[PDB]
Amino acid sequence: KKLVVITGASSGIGEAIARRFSEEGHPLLLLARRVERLKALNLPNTLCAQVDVTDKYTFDTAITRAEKIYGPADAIVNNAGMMLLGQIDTQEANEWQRMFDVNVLGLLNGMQAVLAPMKARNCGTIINISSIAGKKTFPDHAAYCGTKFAVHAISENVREEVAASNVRVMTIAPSAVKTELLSHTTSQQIKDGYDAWRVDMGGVLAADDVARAVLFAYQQPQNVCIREIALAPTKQQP
Amino acid sequence: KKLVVITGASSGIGEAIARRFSEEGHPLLLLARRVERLKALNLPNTLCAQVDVTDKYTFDTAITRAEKIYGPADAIVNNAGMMLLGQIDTQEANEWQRMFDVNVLGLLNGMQAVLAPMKARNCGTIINISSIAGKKTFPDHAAYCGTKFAVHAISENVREEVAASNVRVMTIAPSAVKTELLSGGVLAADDVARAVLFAYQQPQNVCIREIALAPTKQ
Amino acid sequence: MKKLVVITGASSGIGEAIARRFSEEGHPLLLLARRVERLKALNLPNTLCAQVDVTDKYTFDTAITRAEKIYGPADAIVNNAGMMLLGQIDTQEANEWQRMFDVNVLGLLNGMQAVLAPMKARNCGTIINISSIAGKKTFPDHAAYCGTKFAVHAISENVREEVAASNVRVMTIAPSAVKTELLSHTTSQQIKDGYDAWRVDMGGVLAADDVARAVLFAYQQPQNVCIREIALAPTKQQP
Amino acid sequence: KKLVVITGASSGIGEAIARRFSEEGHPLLLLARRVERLKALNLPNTLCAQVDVTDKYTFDTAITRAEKIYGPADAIVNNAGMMLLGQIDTQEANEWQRMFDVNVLGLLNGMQAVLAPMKARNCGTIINISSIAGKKTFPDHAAYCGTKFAVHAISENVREEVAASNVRVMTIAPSAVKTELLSGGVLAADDVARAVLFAYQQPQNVCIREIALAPTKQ
Ligand SMILES: NC(=O)C1=CN([C@@H]2O[C@H](COP(=O)(O)OP(=O)(O)OC[C@H]3O[C@@H](n4cnc5c(N)ncnc54)[C@H](OP(=O)(O)O)[C@@H]3O)[C@@H](O)[C@H]2O)C=CC1
Ligand SMILES: NC(=O)C1=CN([C@@H]2O[C@H](COP(=O)(O)OP(=O)(O)OC[C@H]3O[C@@H](n4cnc5c(N)ncnc54)[C@H](OP(=O)(O)O)[C@@H]3O)[C@@H](O)[C@H]2O)C=CC1
Ligand SMILES: NC(=O)C1=CN([C@@H]2O[C@H](COP(=O)(O)OP(=O)(O)OC[C@H]3O[C@@H](n4cnc5c(N)ncnc54)[C@H](OP(=O)(O)O)[C@@H]3O)[C@@H](O)[C@H]2O)C=CC1
Ligand SMILES: NC(=O)C1=CN([C@@H]2O[C@H](COP(=O)(O)OP(=O)(O)OC[C@H]3O[C@@H](n4cnc5c(N)ncnc54)[C@H](OP(=O)(O)O)[C@@H]3O)[C@@H](O)[C@H]2O)C=CC1
Repeated sequence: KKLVVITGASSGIGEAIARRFSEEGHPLLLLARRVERLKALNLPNTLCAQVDVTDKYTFDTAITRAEKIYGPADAIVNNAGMMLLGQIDTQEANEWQRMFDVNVLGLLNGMQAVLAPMKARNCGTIINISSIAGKKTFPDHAAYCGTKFAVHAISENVREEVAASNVRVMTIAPSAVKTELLSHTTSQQIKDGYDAWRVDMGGVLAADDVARAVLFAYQQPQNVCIREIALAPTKQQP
Repeated sequence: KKLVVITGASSGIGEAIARRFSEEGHPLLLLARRVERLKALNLPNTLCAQVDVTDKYTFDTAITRAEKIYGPADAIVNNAGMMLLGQIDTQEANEWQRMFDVNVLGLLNGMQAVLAPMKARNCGTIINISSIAGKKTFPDHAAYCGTKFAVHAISENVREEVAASNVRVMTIAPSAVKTELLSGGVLAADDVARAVLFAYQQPQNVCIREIALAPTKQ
Repeated sequence: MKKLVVITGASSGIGEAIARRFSEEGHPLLLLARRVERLKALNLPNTLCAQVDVTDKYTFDTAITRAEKIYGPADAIVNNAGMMLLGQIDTQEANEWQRMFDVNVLGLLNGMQAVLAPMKARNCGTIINISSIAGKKTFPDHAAYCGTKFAVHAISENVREEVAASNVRVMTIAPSAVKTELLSHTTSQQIKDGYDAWRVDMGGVLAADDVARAVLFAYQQPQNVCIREIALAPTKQQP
Repeated sequence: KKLVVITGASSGIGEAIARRFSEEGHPLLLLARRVERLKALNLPNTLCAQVDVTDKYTFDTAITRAEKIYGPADAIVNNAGMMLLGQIDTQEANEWQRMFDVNVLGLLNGMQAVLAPMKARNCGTIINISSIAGKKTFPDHAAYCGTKFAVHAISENVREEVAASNVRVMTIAPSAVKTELLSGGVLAADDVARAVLFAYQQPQNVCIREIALAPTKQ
């Protein structure tokens, strides 16, 4: 079965997606900075590389040396990302830079790594992990919403342009998923408010709920393109 | 397994959805005006009624009658819809009236038929067939795009309002599906149906709010 | 003598305010509403008043023909007539959805069709549709009204693209929270009370004239400049 | 009248906005890299500073210096931006980096420069120049559309968060304006400038949240 590359596989949604794709029999390339946590997953058929997705050169290289083993990447899941919440009046400006670097430029690196080849052979699937925050706004999310709307726009724009080469581009837009994400935010008060929101919801999506949707989209015949799947706990409100 | 109601099941997308839900073992209420094509699907455990979704009384009664046989509907697929194309400057105005009546009002009727009881048991799934024309405009499609943008907004609004009752509201947005609507960048009706089923089959606490799908090409 | 402007829903609220501004600019007007006496009590110069229900297309069309005999071709129509019937979909009277879609959508489509072929032929004219930020965003108790207003947004954009080459303009004006008669038509006294407390709580709300100034500004741009959308709301508006 | 800060004022839209605000009697701070084009505008009561908007320190300092002279900024126009077109499969990645840095981070820098003081005053207006490319995708524009969609979201989000402080946040979305971007059917820069001025000049309690404009034709 065809190689699948997944960024940010070391926890959360990416870990869950790796498990499902492995279990379907795909050989994998998993990319994250915490490369030993990747190894501790113990998946069959399964190259782990220590890669920062904002390092285009290391990124592309890892990919090339994985395709020397498993053939052309038929899919990349651009999943690596971070959420640094804050108010624009006070938030540390370097938090904006880091988020846009991973959530947007990292993802663009991911797309460019595979897009030329996929177009040439008329096959392949780009799956970008956006968010319902790419669709609407949320308190303290200004810069993060910025990255996710950009991801939404980038995805739709590329999808239109590679349609004729029979390449698929997919946007997966989760909300409220139990992962490490919220823990990177700077303000303890924001994290507390967020955690109570999810508690009050009756809890929240499991990473695997996103993973099953990602795999379902991918497993459709090449000629069927699920452009978008948006998902959230049923009880999610404001 | 629980009753599922499907409007517009006499061809195309709604037929293909009926087939997938039936194969999965759900008893069905199939609603449409050509009841004889419904009968001809010859699906097991499937009630066929002649109902125009704009006729609220006949619609409600069909559902009540069906829930007596197989118990309360756990999903309704609002799929009945029609596409009348034209330029606003010349299009016959009754076409607008009829399209909004079927595509929007009919859909509202279906939602109101199940919403109160679903909220009361804290379970239920409403699945609305919108369109990629409910997210973007197209030449000749003005009034039709209108109905589908209406469906998107109504679905979003209602979803927010029933979330606290554990009731799911899902929008399915296909494009370029081979069906009777007009009457390899085309979709099979069954491409839509697998997505509708996949969404319904998630645990009750997981709501796939939207799936938009189209042929890779075109 | 400037060009004729047609305005629907001119008997109160936003439509009345829009009529005053256009009258002040020296446009002769045709004003259309069901309360034709309130129209007449506006006392505007160069102003034809006609008792028209915009869901009655034949009367609608006719009223327009009769005004163009006097003042020449309508250079603008403001499709402003509308109503907002708020409610929960599980309990709202279904006939409220029908009435609201008939005025807010079909009414407005009637208005567009009255002028569009002629405007396209002479390569001039402006269609101004009053949508709402509820045409962009959802709001508690607004399900059906949001439906009408998203439909208005979609219809406007679609028609705008199609008549672009004929140099006709189609504009969407999307207000929120304007002091008018609108909210008073809603059925539930509970909803009305909650809504009114919301507008009080934000510090009050737009004046009708705030919308009218934006409409006039968009229209007064040269014919080759198309302001496609203006969205506006009290500054202090939030959830 | 009150100080207005305008970024990207050395050509195109930003120049046209500067002229309209100056003619209306506002003292200005003009920021851009070609300081000598700024000086060459020769506008009354107008400070010209050489600032790259991505250079946060120089940006903030320029504003502080200007507010000593003419008082606190009542508006900032975040207009500095650049458009590097390409297909994602071949585009030089540094073009993405720099577009986002200028079009998004530059704009965030400008917002953070005035936000807290405006909140404290309960007055002020932030005006962000987006695009119809921030509402709509276009061939060859993927990364650029990305930046403008980001600008739309950021603007909407910040508007909701500062509304309670009586601070206005407005997005102007033009299309096809005759400028240097690209280095009928076409808008003059002054078409944008009149809309920007009209929005600012409404009473403080009236927030024109968005204006999208384009040539009627093409
Ligand atoms: N959780 C939620 O509620 C939602 C999440 N999302 C999106 O899901 C995606 C995954 O996040 P989630 O699993 O939730 O959060 P986690 O923090 O659990 O996972 C983030 C993943 O990205 C990796 N990563 C971060 N920075 C880099 C980098 N520079 N280079 C390579 N890898 C990096 C991390 O690995 P390592 O640090 O080892 O490099 C980790 O594997 C993100 O894009 C997030 O925005 C969208 C909507 C909702
Ligand atoms: N085909 C495509 O490419 C796309 C389709 N869609 C949507 O898919 C949905 C199904 O249409 P599609 O399968 O394409 O076209 P079809 O015409 O094949 O299906 C139409 C179904 O709707 C039923 N129907 C029509 N009017 C009524 C009514 N008044 N009361 C009850 N049932 C009615 C018809 O049955 P009967 O006449 O017997 O009553 C028929 O069963 C529609 O809502 C359509 O807008 C969305 C995007 C794309
Ligand atoms: N007020 C607000 O907060 C907002 C309003 N809007 C839109 O503004 C527009 C005007 O409403 P607004 O001024 O607020 O409310 P009002 O109720 O004050 O005005 C409604 C106008 O429409 C007329 N009208 C209603 N039905 C018909 C009909 N069937 N035929 C002809 N005319 C009709 C009414 O006149 P008569 O009964 O005499 O016929 C009245 O002049 C509406 O489309 C509304 O949706 C958008 C966003 C916000
Ligand atoms: N032109 C069009 O059709 C449309 C334009 N827009 C937006 O309008 C805004 C203005 O661009 P437009 O007038 O068209 O094009 P111009 O190139 O004429 O204007 C660009 C302005 O931005 C300044 N600028 C660029 N980079 C920086 C920087 N790093 N720091 C400070 N200033 C900078 C440039 O000055 P200098 O080099 O001296 O630093 C110049 O003054 C842009 O954000 C653009 O995206 C949106 C839709 C359509």
